[PDB]
Amino acid sequence: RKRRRHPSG
Amino acid sequence: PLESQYQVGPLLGSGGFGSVYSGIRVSDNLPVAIKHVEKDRISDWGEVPMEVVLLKKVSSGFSGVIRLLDWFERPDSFVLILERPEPVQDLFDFITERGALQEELARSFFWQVLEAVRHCHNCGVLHRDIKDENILIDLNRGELKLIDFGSGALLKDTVYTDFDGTRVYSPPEWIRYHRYHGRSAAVWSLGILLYDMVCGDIPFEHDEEIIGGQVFFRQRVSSECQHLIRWCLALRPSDRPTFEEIQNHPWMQDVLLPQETAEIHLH
Ligand SMILES: Nc1nc2ccc(Br)cc2[nH]1
Ligand SMILES: [Cl-]
Repeated sequence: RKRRRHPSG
Repeated sequence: PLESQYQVGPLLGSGGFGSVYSGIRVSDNLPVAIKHVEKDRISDWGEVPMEVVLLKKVSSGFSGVIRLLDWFERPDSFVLILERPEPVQDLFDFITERGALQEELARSFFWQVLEAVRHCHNCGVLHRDIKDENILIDLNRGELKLIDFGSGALLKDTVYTDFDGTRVYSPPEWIRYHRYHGRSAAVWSLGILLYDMVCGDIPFEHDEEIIGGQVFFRQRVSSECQHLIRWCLALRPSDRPTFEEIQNHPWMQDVLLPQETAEIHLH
């Protein structure tokens, strides 16, 4: 299963 | 003087927070991080960017929040000088490499995050972007530090209707109504973070999952820990625990000291 960062700001 | 006080090293990363470089303070060789934020991307200001206001409000000897050492204004940007632990790894990369964390380690990390967030709220600061990407691990001391206050706000007791943090950590009342209150939204994001630590990734990727109200555990997790996670992820904000209730939860008892955490799990 793919794990990813997520943007903020 | 700005280019003469610090020796600039490699880029550590860039994103919504700006661009962050490794650096060294020339006077005493102190390791620092040099964070550049473009003025055109700064929405909130205070008396300087709100990020500087909030970092100054939480600055002290307490080690749970990143320490702002200095800051500079440039024509098109602000430059923030932050303490840099060495060696260091952010919690996102740590969880990617380790996978789901042993509950003793998750307990220690989660406890320190709770102490850091309590400190922010005590200082009148709402972070609004608690996530593993915004937590640094001082690997030698076993101490965690909150970073990236650029989405934060002054803590208030009335409703928030603006939000620029990370959507997959944002609460269902934000998704549904564009309305949240500070403390209960923080507790939601802490539930997402705790699930992330004990399962190896966040529980929800899609809006429909966030508002759906169902937590499926993809790893073996103790009943006590599951209970605490599901309580933090209560759909109704008033059904979520207070920070006192989180730290008094049975799963949170007998936490390791930071140095014990480093020796057992990090060295
Ligand atoms: N975004 C971001 N803030 C930081 C503060 C210190 C260090 Br080290 C790295 C950092 N990355
Ligand atoms: Cl920072």
